[PDB]
Amino acid sequence: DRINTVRGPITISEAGFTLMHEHICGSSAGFLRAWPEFFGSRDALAEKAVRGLRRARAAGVRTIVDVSTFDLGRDVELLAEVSEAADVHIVAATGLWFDPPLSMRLRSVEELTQFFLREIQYGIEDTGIRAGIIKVATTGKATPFQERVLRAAARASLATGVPVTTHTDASQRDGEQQADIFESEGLDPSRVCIGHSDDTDDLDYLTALAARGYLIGLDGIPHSAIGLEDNASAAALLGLRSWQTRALLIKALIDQGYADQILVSNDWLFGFSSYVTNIMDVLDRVNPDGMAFIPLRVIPFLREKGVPDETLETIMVDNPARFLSPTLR
Amino acid sequence: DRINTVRGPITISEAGFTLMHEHICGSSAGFLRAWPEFFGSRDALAEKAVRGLRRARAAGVRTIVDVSTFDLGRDVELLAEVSEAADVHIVAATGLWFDPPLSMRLRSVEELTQFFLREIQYGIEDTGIRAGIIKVATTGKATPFQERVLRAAARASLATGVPVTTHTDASQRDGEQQADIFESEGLDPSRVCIGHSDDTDDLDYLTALAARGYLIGLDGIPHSAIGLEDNASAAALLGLRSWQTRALLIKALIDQGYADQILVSNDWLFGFSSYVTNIMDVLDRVNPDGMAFIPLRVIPFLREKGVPDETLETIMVDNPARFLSPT
Ligand SMILES: [Zn+2]
Ligand SMILES: [Zn+2]
Ligand SMILES: [Zn+2]
Ligand SMILES: [Zn+2]
Repeated sequence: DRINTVRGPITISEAGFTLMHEHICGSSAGFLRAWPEFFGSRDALAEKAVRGLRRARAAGVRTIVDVSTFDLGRDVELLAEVSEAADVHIVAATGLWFDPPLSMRLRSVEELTQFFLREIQYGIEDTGIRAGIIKVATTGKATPFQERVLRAAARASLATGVPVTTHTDASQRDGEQQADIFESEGLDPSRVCIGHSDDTDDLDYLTALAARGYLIGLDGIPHSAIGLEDNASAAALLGLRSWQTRALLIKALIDQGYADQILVSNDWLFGFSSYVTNIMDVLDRVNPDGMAFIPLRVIPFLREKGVPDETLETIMVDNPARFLSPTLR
Repeated sequence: DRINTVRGPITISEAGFTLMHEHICGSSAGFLRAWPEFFGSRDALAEKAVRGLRRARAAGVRTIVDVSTFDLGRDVELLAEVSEAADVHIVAATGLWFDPPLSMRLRSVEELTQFFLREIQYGIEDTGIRAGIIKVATTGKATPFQERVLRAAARASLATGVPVTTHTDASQRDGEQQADIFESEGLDPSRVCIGHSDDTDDLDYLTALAARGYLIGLDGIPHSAIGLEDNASAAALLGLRSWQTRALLIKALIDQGYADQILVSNDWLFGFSSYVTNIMDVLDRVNPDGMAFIPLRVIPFLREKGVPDETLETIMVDNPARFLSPT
């Protein structure tokens, strides 16, 4: 009944209002240390993150889960610095996203399990900071390597009780294959969040996953390139569905009886080197509220659409607490 | 005038016997810091490196050029530590190899140039250690991104006088395209070494590059899977040609008049996370001399084949001094 944060162990009740899928910075391993001027400076990136998290805190956020892996250039010392300055708890992730270097892509299930367990049980790098979640990814049918990662992540979660959260291409229904592999491994679905599930309108796909016991990550609510259809890179990243369309899936899953199984987030960030240059000007145009978009815009939207307060609090406070608390079931 | 090393500037004459294409550790960016246990420990990797460099130093080596880039997991603090304990100069590299992550792959020629220039003119990470060479790579026909890396490398070289050195798939004569792209940016061939050129017996290919003024990197002389050909991953890394066969290309380019354009090395390492697990067990059986292989085995072999000591001196001392001097 402790959750590891970048500033150490917290009790479950200190987590409070939680954003389960976010990033301080979306980058690549070693990149922030090797070319900090890409973001202006390391301090400029940190200050920008602190401004954004302080705003999110003022709107009610107390914890974000940063699901940046090794290969997304997770820098836990940055995360501790930003956490302390903004007085927002940050949970760090182990696992791998879909840009693993050779030194990872050539590893066995056993080797990957050791690496994830290291980051949970011992610490990340030389920092003593322990991960509180495992992040994995597919983009369509799993590559052989991605299957090995799913299996290593299941093994790490069985050994530690730490949960797994996933990147999907929701248009390819990637959750069904991820689910199959987790269930062959023996991982309980209540320890798994199928992410980017708000990228699709296929409610049959989502209820069938929630029927099997999975948590459903509706985690990119503000992602929309509506108004910027002529920006190809921005439309490929954000899609042409509205924030309201995404948000209404939250209502839709409540209405199907699965309020218990929803996790809601922004999937935002304060820098993004692992995409096209200047993407942050597009993102900050699209959603100037940043990580404060869920509490400032989506919570009131869901209320005016009929969702009880009590339900929003189970989704933003109780679901995340239940999910993050280390347990096998 | 001055060459940058991981322990600061040295004068040209301090370089001495120089291995122009080596590695302390072949890895991936951030990997040694995130999982040092893959190598046993950071201490165990440093111990083995210090032992191998001291082995090389005893055989006459004074300087190595570690052509590990960002994406090969170059750790210049490790390089500094082993350089100092072994009393061997290490020149560090900028550039990109063929495992760039997205944060590099999506960058323009102009962005890449700024990055390379940072590592040459300011420093690597927060260390103040500056690169003395630019490493680039193709594996066959250049991808669009690798063409951008070659162009950024040429611009960084023209701005600083620092030389460029390449990875090739020699069986696809990559040096030909590399040379065209460099010349299109105005880079002089005398600032370029076309590497892994000993990976095939293709002297038409090598002499024509050398006739255009390129330096030819015969840099994998001890690489051979002969005797362990049934190990598929060893054979794919090391090839099925003997070290003597590779070394005879050195004699061949000398015989053709190109002694002034040859650079010889081992392309060795002491750890290797960017290949299959336990590869070091194979490598240490194939070439236990490590980075001492050139001075202990190749030099005497070439002497016995009639190459003069003065030609061996120009190749191992003079050619690297001229190549590394910023121009
Ligand atoms: Zn994702
Ligand atoms: Zn994300
Ligand atoms: Zn190479
Ligand atoms: Zn090499």
